[PDB]
Amino acid sequence: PVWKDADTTLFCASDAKAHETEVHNVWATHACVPTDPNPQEIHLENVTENFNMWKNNMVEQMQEDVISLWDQSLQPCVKLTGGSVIKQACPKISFDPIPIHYCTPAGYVILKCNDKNFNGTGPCKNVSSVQCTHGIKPVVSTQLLLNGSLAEEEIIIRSENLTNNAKTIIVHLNKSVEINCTRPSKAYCEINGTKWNKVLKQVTEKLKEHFNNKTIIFQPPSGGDLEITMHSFNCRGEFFYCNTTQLFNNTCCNGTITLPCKIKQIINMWQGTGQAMYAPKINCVSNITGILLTRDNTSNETFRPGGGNIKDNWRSELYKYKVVQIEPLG
Amino acid sequence: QVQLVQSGPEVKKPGTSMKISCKASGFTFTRSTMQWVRQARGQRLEWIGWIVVGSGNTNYAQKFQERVTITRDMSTSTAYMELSSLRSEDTAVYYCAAAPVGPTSSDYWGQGTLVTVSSASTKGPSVFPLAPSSKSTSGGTAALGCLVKDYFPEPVTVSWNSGALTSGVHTFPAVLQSSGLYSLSSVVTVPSSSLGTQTYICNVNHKPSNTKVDKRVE
Amino acid sequence: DIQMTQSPSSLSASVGDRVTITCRASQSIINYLNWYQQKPGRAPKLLIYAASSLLSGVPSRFSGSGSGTDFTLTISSLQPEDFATYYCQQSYSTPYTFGQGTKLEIKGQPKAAPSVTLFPPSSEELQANKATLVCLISDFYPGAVTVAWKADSSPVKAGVETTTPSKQSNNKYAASSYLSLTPEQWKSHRSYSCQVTHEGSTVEKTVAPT
Amino acid sequence: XNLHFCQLRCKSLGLLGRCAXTYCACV
Ligand SMILES: *[C@@H]1O[C@H](CO)[C@@H](O)[C@H](O)[C@H]1NC(C)=O
Ligand SMILES: *[C@@H]1O[C@H](CO)[C@@H](O)[C@H](O)[C@H]1NC(C)=O
Ligand SMILES: *[C@@H]1O[C@H](CO)[C@@H](O)[C@H](O)[C@H]1NC(C)=O
Ligand SMILES: *[C@@H]1O[C@H](CO)[C@@H](O)[C@H](O)[C@H]1NC(C)=O
Ligand SMILES: *[C@@H]1O[C@H](CO)[C@@H](O)[C@H](O)[C@H]1NC(C)=O
Ligand SMILES: *[C@@H]1O[C@H](CO)[C@@H](O)[C@H](O)[C@H]1NC(C)=O
Ligand SMILES: *[C@@H]1O[C@H](CO)[C@@H](O)[C@H](O)[C@H]1NC(C)=O
Ligand SMILES: *[C@@H]1O[C@H](CO)[C@@H](O)[C@H](O)[C@H]1NC(C)=O
Ligand SMILES: *[C@@H]1O[C@H](CO)[C@@H](O)[C@H](O)[C@H]1NC(C)=O
Ligand SMILES: *[C@@H]1O[C@H](CO)[C@@H](O)[C@H](O)[C@H]1NC(C)=O
Repeated sequence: PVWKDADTTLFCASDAKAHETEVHNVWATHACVPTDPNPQEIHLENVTENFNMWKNNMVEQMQEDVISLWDQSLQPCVKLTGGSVIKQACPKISFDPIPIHYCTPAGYVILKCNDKNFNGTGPCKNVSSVQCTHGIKPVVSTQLLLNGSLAEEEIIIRSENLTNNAKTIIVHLNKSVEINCTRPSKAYCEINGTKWNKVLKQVTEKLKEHFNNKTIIFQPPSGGDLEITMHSFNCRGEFFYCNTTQLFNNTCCNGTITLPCKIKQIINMWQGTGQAMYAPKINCVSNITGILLTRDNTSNETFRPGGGNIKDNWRSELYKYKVVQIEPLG
Repeated sequence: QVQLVQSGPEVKKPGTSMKISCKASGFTFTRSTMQWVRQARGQRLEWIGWIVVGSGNTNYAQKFQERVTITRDMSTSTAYMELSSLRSEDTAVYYCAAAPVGPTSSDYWGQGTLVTVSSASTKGPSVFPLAPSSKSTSGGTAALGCLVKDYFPEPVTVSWNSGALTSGVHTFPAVLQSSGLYSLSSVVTVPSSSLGTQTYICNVNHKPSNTKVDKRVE
Repeated sequence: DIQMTQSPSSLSASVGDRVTITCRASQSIINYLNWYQQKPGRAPKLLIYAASSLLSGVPSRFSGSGSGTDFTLTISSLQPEDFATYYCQQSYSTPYTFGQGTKLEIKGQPKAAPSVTLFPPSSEELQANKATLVCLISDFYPGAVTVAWKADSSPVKAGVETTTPSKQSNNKYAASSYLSLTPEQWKSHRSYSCQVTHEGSTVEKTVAPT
Repeated sequence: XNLHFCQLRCKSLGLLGRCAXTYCACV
């Protein structure tokens, strides 16, 4: 009929500033169009379309986009990929992300799921048509999803299959929880245990719904690279690593929580298998708006901090979206 | 037969409103967002607004925001434009057009609707001679003409010798004088000898009654 | 707000030619651009959607391309029913604005100097308060000419003018200039004239009565 | 990820070596 599932280069839009010092401003300066001040969304009357968060190429577009952003800004002084080294100019540039709309070129339209309790896979019955998505800060991190968009209705548990154990669990929060990360004038990061623990017992309520009233137990990450055992994230150009053993406390104790981070300059790359080293009053205040978890006897289930596939960080924002191409007929 | 037929021409006074229809045949009306346009004579095409048919959603240009109302009807598969407190610079040819959905796209077209907005009353045209002589010839071919000035509104039709003369005839585009009254000329270039061998009469014929029939000689 | 422009305002080519015609966008649309054809009396037709997508049923003669600001629509094998005015439009944003417009004319007709003829006001039309004189410039090519009015050796001020469709047969034009004045203004002066300059014309060509 | 390199580091922990995109996870 009208429109079909399509794969086309998506252009980007930005409310950026060309003169800015923040470096994302130089990947949006002359790569993203000014954000349209009079957009249009159109309701598609008596129409149901089926979305699939886990299999859409807007995710892939965005990942290679952010890999490019990350390469040109903050090129590391020495990649290794063990088998051929590359030392290069590693100038110190400013850094912290800013939102970027993705947009169809003419002849295509973004279909938007408007069911607030859509989980990620299957039928949506309140479908809309848009030119550009909402703003999406390109931030890469593990275990916790920062500066993201909140679930507008009830807390959601996004997954491919909850019967499969491999597939990640994205919990999408209802209301955000802040997190201060400072390197005191070798670092730490504090959070208000009160609201955070309330929000968390909420998440185990919703989990209980999906795992019929069973016993929900958080546990630290098993093992492996430091970037999956720890809340690792690039904060204003410097890479933090905060031990999140505390936040997932199975005996919560409801006063301000402190976490011990390490700033590292030699890290494991996410662009592709390898390791990077970057040149050498810094603090990040951040809305925590989602969690990544992997489902691990008794009637107890064990949930452990996940992350690592940075695609999931994009899935969390782009589940409500499907590119389609308008067919003109009559 | 994919097409859209609009309603007839309209002549309004400044301060009133207009309504124009648009009947669709040939495409599935069900999945289109009807778009409206106007062309002021020898100026730019202007996008006015649209109505998505399925939803019934609309939107308009900041320019017509407060005076325009776009509507439709799925029974007859017909669209409608209403334009409120009209002004003289709203005189133009208004078109409806079909279009896929999204925010805007491509568009199929209807025939257009001429609407004229002026204070001026209905007046017939006065017809004066462009009589030829020594300065109105030059080359051994001559040229004569009919000047019809002071009339409202368009259109007038001009023929020579009641349709018998069609060669060398150059009927002109009317020009709206400062006085809100239209004016134009019709001329012809004839062999210089023909004058004396053949009288030449132009026929002016106005939209209403008004037909002056005139002999251009000398 | 986006302001779209076209170039050139008018272009002359002959049958079987190839023409380019070019539209230009201010705030960079991406490829949200359509091309329409229009013939007088009739309503536009869609030639090109997106900026390369051709509508089913359009002759594959016409073709389009573009970037973000600069777009082009070529014809290649120009047929006789391709002598129209062509309009570029932007989708994307605000009021989806159209282009200035470009008209294609038959680039036949070698340089054709105009036949210049002039008419003093009829006394029939002088009986009223108004009194008008018509300079007619019949059959000429190219389109571009000048006509200035002199009353007792002085011009500028204000007089109206209108130009003929295009051709049907000869492919030449015809222009007419009106000087509108009451008997008051007329009776006083004696020498009324048309200086017309074209291209076929070597010099200022002047015609006058009394 | 380097998968064969990952499996050996999870071996000492007595765990198996998944991939976490570019990152070596033990499960
Ligand atoms: C999501 O809802 C679909 C139906 O739309 C259902 O098949 C699936 O089990 C749900 N998935 C989760 C993770 O709740
Ligand atoms: C589709 O969603 C919007 C909320 O985003 C709502 O205004 C609209 O009514 C919805 N349509 C239906 C049929 O509920
Ligand atoms: C947020 O979502 C939860 C469901 O997880 C629901 O109780 C309510 O909508 C919100 N809860 C609070 C405490 O605001
Ligand atoms: C960050 O901590 C500073 C002082 O250490 C405080 O002023 C600020 O409000 C904190 N932000 C959050 C979100 O805790
Ligand atoms: C904990 O957060 C709550 C907001 O729910 C606030 O009222 C309280 O002051 C916070 N505690 C501290 C120590 O900031
Ligand atoms: C995090 O803290 C817990 C308790 O001290 C410890 O067992 C775990 O190994 C720590 N991990 C890191 C990476 O510091
Ligand atoms: C949980 O909270 C208690 C409060 O007594 C705190 O002292 C303890 O360190 C926490 N334990 C874990 C495993 O997070
Ligand atoms: C989130 O955004 C805030 C304000 O825009 C900024 O201070 C902070 O650096 C961002 N967080 C991260 C992790 O980049
Ligand atoms: C992040 O938290 C700030 C501080 O209240 C708030 O203004 C903003 O809405 C939040 N941003 C997002 C994307 O949730
Ligand atoms: C939507 O469905 C209702 C019946 O369920 C019908 O009356 C209405 O006309 C439908 N709209 C369209 C555009 O089909």
